[PDB]
Amino acid sequence: KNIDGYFKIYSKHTPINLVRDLPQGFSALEPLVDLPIGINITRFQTLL
Amino acid sequence: FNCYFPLQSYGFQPTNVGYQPYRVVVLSFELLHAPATVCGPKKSTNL
Ligand SMILES: *[C@@H]1O[C@H](CO)[C@@H](O)[C@H](O)[C@H]1NC(C)=O
Repeated sequence: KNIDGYFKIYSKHTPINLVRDLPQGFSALEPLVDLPIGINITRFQTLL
Repeated sequence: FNCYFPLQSYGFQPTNVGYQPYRVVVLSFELLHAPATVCGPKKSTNL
C-alpha cells in the first residue's frame, strides 16, 4: 500500500504444515521499510 | 542559407577579465505535494 506518497510494505514469513486453507493463528504484518514513491494504485497483477 | 547556424562554438580554448567563463549550478526544487526526498541536517545534541 501507498499513503501520502510513502509506500508501506508489510511482510511476515511463518511456517505451517497445512495445504487446505489459512490456518488458525494471529500475525501482525510489520512495515519493514518506507518507500517515498507517491503513485496511484487501482489495479495490480501477480507476476509468476 | 541566409538563415544560418544559430549555434556557435564558444570563443574559449586552452589559451582562453570579462571573457572568463563562469560555471553555474542550480538545485531545482519541486515544491509540489509529494513525499520528502531532500531534507536538511538536524544536528543532534548530547543527552
Ligand atoms: C494520480 O491521479 C491524479 C488524478 O488527477 C493524476 O493527476 C496523477 O497524474 C496520477 N498519478 C500519476 C503518477 O500519474
